[PDB]
Amino acid sequence: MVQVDGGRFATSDLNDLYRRLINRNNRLKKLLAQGAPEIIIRNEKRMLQEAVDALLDNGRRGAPVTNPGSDRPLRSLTDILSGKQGRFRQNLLGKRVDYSGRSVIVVGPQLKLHQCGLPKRMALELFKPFLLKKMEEKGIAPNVKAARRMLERQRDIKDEVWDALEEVIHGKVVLLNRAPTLHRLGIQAFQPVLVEGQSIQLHPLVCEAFNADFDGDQMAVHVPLSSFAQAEARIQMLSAHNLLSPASGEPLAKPSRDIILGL
Amino acid sequence: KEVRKVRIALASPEKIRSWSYGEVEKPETINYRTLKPERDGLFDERIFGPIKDYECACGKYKRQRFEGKVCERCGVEVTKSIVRRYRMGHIELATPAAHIWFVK
Amino acid sequence: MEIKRFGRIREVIPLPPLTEIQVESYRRALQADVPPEKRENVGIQAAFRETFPIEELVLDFLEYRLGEPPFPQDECREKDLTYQAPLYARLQLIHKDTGLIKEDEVFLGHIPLMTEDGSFIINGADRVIVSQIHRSPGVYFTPDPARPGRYIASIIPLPKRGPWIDLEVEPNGVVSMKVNKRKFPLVLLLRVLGYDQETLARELGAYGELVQGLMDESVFAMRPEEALIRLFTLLRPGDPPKRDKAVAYVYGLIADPRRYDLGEAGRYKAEEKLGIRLSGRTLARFEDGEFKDEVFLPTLRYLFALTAGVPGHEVDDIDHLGNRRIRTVGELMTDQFRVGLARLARGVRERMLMGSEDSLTPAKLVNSRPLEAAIREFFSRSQLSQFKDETNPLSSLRHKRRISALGPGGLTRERAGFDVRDVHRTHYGRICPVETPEGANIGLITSLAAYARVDELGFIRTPYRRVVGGVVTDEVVYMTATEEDRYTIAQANTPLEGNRIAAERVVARRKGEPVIVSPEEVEFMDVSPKQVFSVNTNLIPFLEHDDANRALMGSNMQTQAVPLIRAQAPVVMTGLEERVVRDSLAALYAEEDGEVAKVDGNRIVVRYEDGRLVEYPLRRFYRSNQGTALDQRPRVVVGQRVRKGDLLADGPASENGFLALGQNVLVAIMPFDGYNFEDAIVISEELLKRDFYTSIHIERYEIEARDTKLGPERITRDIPHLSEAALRDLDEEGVVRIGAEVKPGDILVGRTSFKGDVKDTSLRVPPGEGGIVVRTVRLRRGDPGVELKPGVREVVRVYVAQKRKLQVGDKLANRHGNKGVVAKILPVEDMPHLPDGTPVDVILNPLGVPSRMNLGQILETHLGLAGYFLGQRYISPIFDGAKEPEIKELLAQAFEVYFGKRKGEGFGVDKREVEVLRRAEKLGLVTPGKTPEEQLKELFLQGKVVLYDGRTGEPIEGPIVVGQMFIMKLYHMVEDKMHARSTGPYSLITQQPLGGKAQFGGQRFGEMEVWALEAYGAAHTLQEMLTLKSDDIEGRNAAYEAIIKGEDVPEPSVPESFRVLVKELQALALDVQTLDEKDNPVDIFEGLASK
Amino acid sequence: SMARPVSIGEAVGIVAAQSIGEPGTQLTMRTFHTGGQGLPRVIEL
Amino acid sequence: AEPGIDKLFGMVDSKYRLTVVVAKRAQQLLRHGFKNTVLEPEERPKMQTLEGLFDDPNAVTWAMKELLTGRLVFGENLVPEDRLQKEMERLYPV
Amino acid sequence: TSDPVRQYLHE
Amino acid sequence: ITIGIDDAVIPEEKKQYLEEADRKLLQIEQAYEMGFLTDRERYDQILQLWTETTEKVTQAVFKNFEENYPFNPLYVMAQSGARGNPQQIRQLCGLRGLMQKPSGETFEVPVRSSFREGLTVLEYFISSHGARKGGADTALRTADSGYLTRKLVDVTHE
Amino acid sequence: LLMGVTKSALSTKSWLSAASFQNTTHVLTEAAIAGKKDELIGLKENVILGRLIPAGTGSDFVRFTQVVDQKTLKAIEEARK
Amino acid sequence: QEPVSLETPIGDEKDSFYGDFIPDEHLPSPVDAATQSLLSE
DNA sequence: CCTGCATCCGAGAGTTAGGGAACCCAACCATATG
DNA sequence: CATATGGTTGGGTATAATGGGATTGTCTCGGATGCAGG
Ligand SMILES: Nc1ncnc2c1ncn2[C@@H]1O[C@H](COP(=O)(O)OP(=O)(O)OP(=O)(O)OP(=O)(O)OC[C@H]2O[C@@H](n3cnc4c(N)ncnc43)[C@H](O)[C@@H]2O)[C@@H](O)[C@H]1O
Ligand SMILES: Nc1ccn([C@@H]2O[C@H](COP(=O)(O)CP(=O)(O)OP(=O)(O)O)[C@@H](O)[C@H]2O)c(=O)n1
Ligand SMILES: [Mg+2]
Ligand SMILES: [Mg+2]
Ligand SMILES: [Mg+2]
Ligand SMILES: [Mg+2]
Ligand SMILES: [Zn+2]
Repeated sequence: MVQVDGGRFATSDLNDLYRRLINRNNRLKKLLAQGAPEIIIRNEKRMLQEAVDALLDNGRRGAPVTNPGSDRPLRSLTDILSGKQGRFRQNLLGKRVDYSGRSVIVVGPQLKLHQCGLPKRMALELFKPFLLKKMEEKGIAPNVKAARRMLERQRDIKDEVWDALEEVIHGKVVLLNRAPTLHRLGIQAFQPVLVEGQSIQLHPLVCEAFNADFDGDQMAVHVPLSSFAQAEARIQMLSAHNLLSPASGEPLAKPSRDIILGL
Repeated sequence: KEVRKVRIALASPEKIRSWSYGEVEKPETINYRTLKPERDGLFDERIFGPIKDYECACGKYKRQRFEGKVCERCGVEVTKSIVRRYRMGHIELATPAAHIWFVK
Repeated sequence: MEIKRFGRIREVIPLPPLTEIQVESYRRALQADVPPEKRENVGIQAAFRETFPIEELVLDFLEYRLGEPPFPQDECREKDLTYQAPLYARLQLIHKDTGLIKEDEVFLGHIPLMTEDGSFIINGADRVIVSQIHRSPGVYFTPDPARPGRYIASIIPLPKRGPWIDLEVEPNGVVSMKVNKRKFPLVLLLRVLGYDQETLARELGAYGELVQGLMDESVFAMRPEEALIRLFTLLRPGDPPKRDKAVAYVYGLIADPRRYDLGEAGRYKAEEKLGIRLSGRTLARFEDGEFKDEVFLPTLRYLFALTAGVPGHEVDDIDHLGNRRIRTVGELMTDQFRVGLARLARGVRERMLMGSEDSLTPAKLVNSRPLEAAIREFFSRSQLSQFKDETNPLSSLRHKRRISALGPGGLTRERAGFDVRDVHRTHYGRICPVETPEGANIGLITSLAAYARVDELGFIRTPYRRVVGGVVTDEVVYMTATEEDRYTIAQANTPLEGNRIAAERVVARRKGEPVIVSPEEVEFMDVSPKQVFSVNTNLIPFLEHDDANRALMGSNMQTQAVPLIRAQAPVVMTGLEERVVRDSLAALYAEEDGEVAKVDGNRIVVRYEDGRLVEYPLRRFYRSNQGTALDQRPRVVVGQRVRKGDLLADGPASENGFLALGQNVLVAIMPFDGYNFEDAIVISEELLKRDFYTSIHIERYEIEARDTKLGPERITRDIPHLSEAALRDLDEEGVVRIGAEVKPGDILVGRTSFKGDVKDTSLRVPPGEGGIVVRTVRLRRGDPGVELKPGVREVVRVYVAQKRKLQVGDKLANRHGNKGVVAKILPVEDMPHLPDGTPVDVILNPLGVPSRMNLGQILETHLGLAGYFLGQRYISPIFDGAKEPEIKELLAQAFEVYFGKRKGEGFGVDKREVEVLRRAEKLGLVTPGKTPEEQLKELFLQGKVVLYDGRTGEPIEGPIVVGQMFIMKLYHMVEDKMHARSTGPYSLITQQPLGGKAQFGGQRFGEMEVWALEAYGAAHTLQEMLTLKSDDIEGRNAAYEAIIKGEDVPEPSVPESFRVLVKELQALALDVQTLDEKDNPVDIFEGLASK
Repeated sequence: SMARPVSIGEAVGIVAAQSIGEPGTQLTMRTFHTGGQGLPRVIEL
Repeated sequence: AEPGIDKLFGMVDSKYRLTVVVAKRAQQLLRHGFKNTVLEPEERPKMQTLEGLFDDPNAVTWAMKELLTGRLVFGENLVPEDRLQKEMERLYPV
Repeated sequence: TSDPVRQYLHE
Repeated sequence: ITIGIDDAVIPEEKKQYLEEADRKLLQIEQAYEMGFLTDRERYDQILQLWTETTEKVTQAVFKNFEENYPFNPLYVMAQSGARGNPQQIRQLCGLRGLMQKPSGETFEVPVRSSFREGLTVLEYFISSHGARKGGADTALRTADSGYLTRKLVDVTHE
Repeated sequence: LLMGVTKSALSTKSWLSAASFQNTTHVLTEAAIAGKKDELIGLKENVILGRLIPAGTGSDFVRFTQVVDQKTLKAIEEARK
Repeated sequence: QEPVSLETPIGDEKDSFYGDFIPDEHLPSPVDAATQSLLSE
């Protein structure tokens, strides 16, 4: 039961279900203590059973319980657990993650097979703690806090922080991903080259593997953090190490479109 | 120790009552004037824990170093507020009710 | 610039007003300017006449009126109010006994008002009500799906205005009705209706065994009252069988005019199908305290005649457009008003009973809260009430003509079968077969055809010219689909001499079937090909050379074009742009003949021949719903004479009264160093140099100062812990000054909050935004017309403007479905250029054409080349316009100009051109034996020119297609999409990163991403994704601390989502325990949940 | 994907599921062209 | 492709073993500040910045190069962890 | 069976 | 490499192929005026005739490309495997072909126009049915394919 | 026996993967009645618990590999001697 | 004023709830925890 | 008694993005202030 | 620790009244089950 920024309150349906259960239980106890006739007691016991049923699994037997003034059924615990929007599929088998971004993609014909063009601002945001450590190491900022305050304001950013960032990403790789991920080649590791602008530059030879084209497609970027993660990305999921299809054994990174035409 | 297995089983009334830190006797959630949880309500700090870190409801104990101190004046243990997402309660039914999962 | 137009088909009638589907509907619903004595029985008047008189004392309705709005449109926009008018109802309280009358006029609330363009202002925001397509009420006869040979009859009233009734011949042979999911013998109900054995035998005996199967002595024996009780007993089992209860129930079921309503469309359909004369709109009547049948017997007759194979009886096509109708804004509003009025009537009854008959007045009886609540819900919460799309005037015009099958009482995106999403044959001339959404909404949202009109009953009508004796006349008749099915309709492109069909064989439609007929057999003719498609699709030239999928894409993308400060009309037009500009109310036209007196950037004063001076303010730099800037620019000078309808000011995306969605650019169709690989686009820097594709966008930031328990917040300049470099641009009131440039991290409005002695809660520029502060608005408590929420002391809004030039990552598109993202901006010296030194502006990859099969863009490019060298523009209507030979003649003249110009200065043919002509000769493009000039002219007639490479100076080895193309910038700008996050806000329960760029959220690593990582065998990366980066609170804190300290991140722990899962499983009385290798409990809660 | 004996530890089940599922998403009975027993049969099998 | 990736893939029976060895070697190198390297002073991975050529900060590159030299021994149940750590820490105080 | 209002009214 | 409107070369033989059909059609109509054919036989024969005419026109288009314009852009694009298949080239150059009614049955008259010559209004509307049917099929089937993929991951993940 | 993929997947031994797949209420009720223990063999269960999957670099075949330089190895050999 | 539901559907598709747009302001952020740890050090 | 045969009910239906209605009267603990 | 104020809560009203209000355009598939025949 939280207060929104404007002072209003937002609550879960479970609170209303629990309130109904408690109210009916208390009224049943009061009615039992008064020696009420058996018809009234039978009604109250039926209502308590329906309240428990609605709390555990609403919309299963009879008409689902709704809040007055709306036709929306209240969300029970079973609804919380199950379904495509339920806990298992939405928060356990898949999560939202930090150190990630997204942008429009543009062809990168001058790139090598293992490289991708990453925007400077995106890279600064993605590698921010590493940049703070490197800036502390150099003389750009006396400490991590001052470095963070410096990087907060755009007009307070200078030339040497870009060189520090270029030193931060040396040798590291990032993960590029295009939805829908139909096979394992929908995620691939690339060495980032820092570019100007706000578009990710993609090698032409991986577009088929991604099923990607350049009429508005967007791709997501993720940063593996630890030494194990970086080693796995550089050795196993690097684009230049994945040249044959795991399904058929045929080459998957191969000339297409303009290259075939010219040859 | 490392977790190697997870077991799921039916819960007895004794097990459920041992889980609970207290019974919720009232349908009240929060006070309409002060926005604090009501006693024996769905948000009671006596049952579920303090809202603030290492601080009881009435402010008698407002610092750490008192882990495990159940306030005499309020009844609020002095501990991390994060326990408000772990500690369960219970409702004692006047009459037994059937778990719909095993009925439908 | 001269404009030349093709086409031979003359249009007898012009296009109807393009927004009449909204305006006429709402005006008919309101009837505001009709005196109350002459108001018809439609609209809210019908609702008033139906709910009243409120018999119990009797309260009777007399008349209503609508007042004037409390605040003009613009004031409603600034103060976030609804543009509405007060509604007053005059009523009388009549005592049945005494006879005394108590007349009173009561205020009932406010009704929103439609603007001139056809939209609404709800809570300060522009909204559009989308029309809904649904099954028309009436009687339908369909084949039984399971049992062959049998037919089911269905009676359908208006939605929520009666139960659906079905009649069916049972296997045993008896006929049965299925009302309210309860089967029972129909003969019983027919008995209740006062039917003797002689009438039924004399009325249905001419068919066969059917009537005898219906016949039953047992029911016929019991009198009608006993049959009424029996009907109650079967319909309502358990309820005590009382005569009055049964009578009331059955009356309200099918007889009561206030519960069962067939409507006017249902009445019409039923009368035409069954050839009867329904006095009212109910299935039965209650005259002299008895039930008189009205429709049941005709329905049974039709069912038996259809089952007996009698000629002249047919089943119904449920997708036929004569069986589907359109509910417009007025009808939906009237339905919601009727619901509110019924609730008001119930409140009146309760008040009558609970009060005192002696001292009662109309004011005390009526509570108007339910009516206002119903109107607010409809205009704020209805799926059909949508945030109006105003990227450009065409966007709003298209939005106003949309037809939706979804909504309250409509279909469900997932519960719609192929039958409703398909293009029916009756859609011809009524619904566009091309324009529809691409995704899961395919076939469920469509567009009204250009010449179509929604009739008074809700059926779409199409116009046809009447043909008599092979002579086409000027009489134009608008016909419904059912009416259209009776005739043979010739195609509009039939050759004519005068108005006589001069062709022995005519292509025509007969009930949708193509046929070839003689001119004598022709009865009607299409008015124009334009009538088949929507307004958006009618703006695509050479549409007949384009595949339907890419025409769909182009039509949809025309709506996303952003207005440009140097926008131009297309070189090749269809001839419908001016009507689009005029009907969108975006431009300004002179009301009467007159002379211009004053011209300004924000004002035009015109002196009309009446002698009255009229001032038209100009809308300048106004933020649309989508952030685009809509401004009007004067096109007149002081002292200029203007006739009626002459343009005075251009609107957004308009050039001299023509629709101007983009720019005409020089394009070459050729590959270029992989920079136009797979739909990418290469552009020249000269476009940026002369401010082509430059747009203006305005962003609005809002902050609030409210009251808190720890004291009120204050909008002030006095903020602690910031140097004066952070408060330079702030004024004395704590708000940034107009004209200051703001960058990410800069303060827009200063604010301090009581921490519980104050802290920073200021409004700052979000990452990736900024620009020039152009406008500030402050609204405080108590200001006239201002309605803040309780506790909020004041609100401050800041409007900041941006001038966006074309950059890498922006999306461009033409009208033929060719869309692509800009991938490279080249300097002018690198672009391919003509032999006269002119460089091209855009390079398009030819690989996008062959598989998309949109050949119209190639013809557009050829015509654009011809116009570029001839200095003219063209109108080429769809399906009747420019053909190849005419383009060839235009190209011949263009080559004569382009080459005689070179010959005049004294230059021959270049050596490189000779080499290209030699290759072209080997390429079988030119005929051997002609001079180089002739071969160059032949190549030009093919639309190809010799092109030079700017990097080397050598020519491209083959001739290249070059010409003018119309290309527009789309609202999908990379500026609004680039997003990144290291750390930020987390969710309340799951403690996982939030979603969305607006929330500074993180990207979702879903199930299939996890599958890909699993298939790579990258276990540690996956564990990092699941725990260290999402919801391992201690783990993520430690990881950040280690990274900023230079160490490597530690090992992760149990994610918080698993703890949430365990807690939610315990709430279901399930004991979930984690165990070690020896089956001992392992406490994953660290001891915080153990007593 | 490597034309060499598979390494011990490979999650071949996920690879198999992805390999079967990827083509059916697009190439089965991709844009259809209206000019003069696919996935259902596989799901049935 | 990574330099010498074919030789590294041919040096192991399973590529995941190579990844594990590389990751642990990178962790070891990072822990001891690159003082335990087996690379000769002229084989050190270099990085070009404005000031001049410096040592490569990326430990994973160091680990793959070291594996290429062939001076590292890897396997299952080679040395006890405690012993490994104690000797390495003593030879290279940290 | 369902619709407890009907059951209570009958009782 | 470029694409112009003249690059969609129309073979001359198509014209012959059309007149021969306009001939044979009349014969099948005579076959209907004497009672030798039923509804199904006449419909099936008309459909088969138009199918073979479409196939022959496709072959004629590609033979013309191979023999007269071996470097034509569409031909080179299809032959190299860069972009395009024979059916799309046939629609660009030869003829669009038979169309399906929304009920699933073919029409009796085919679309005899290619995309270079330009379709008539009626032919465009007739083809819209198939275009819409393809769009609906895609949107509604992609979720059964996704469902199947999910089921296979769950059964084989171990 | 032969059973489809759905019925084979819902009939697995691990109640966590079956519960996260489909028919959640039925799977959970049956597992609670039987008191089933999930041994965490597959990938879904370990993903749900946020563990290291038993595949790739997390496989028991490869994840216990050690690496050492020659100097430390000879020092350890002398210590053993 | 009465409280609103955290499960109020946003948008036509059944995928977005109101509570999906509310950030947690109770738990310290990784930046805040790191600042406190460094301050303690 | 067995069996087969319609019949009923319940559980599924791809990813990512962005999006937002009575009123009154009197006793009694709680909290505030000195 | 000691009150004194508002806020909170329990109790009361007397012509006679006596069973409620919505329901609607998917499609297939698999197991449970009541009904018919032999
Ligand atoms: N469903 C999808 N799943 C995954 N990737 C997809 C996708 N749809 C598109 N993409 C990707 O996005 C690229 C760009 O597609 P385009 O077709 O160029 O553009 P769009 O983003 O779909 O919007 P547009 O405004 O053109 O659409 P329309 O008027 O018809 O209609 C506008 C409608 O488009 C839908 N839409 C836009 N972006 C979407 C997205 N990311 N996911 C789902 N629906 C999306 C919205 O519902 C909106 O109402 C595609 O090439 C592909 O890479
Ligand atoms: N609902 C949707 C709609 C689209 N998509 C995805 O977006 C792409 C758009 O391709 P598209 O439709 O532009 C054809 P393309 O793949 O580029 O092929 P072509 O070059 O042979 O013409 C699809 O191929 C899917 O990857 C999706 O996942 N769900
Ligand atoms: Mg593509
Ligand atoms: Mg795309
Ligand atoms: Mg789209
Ligand atoms: Mg979503
Ligand atoms: Zn306390």
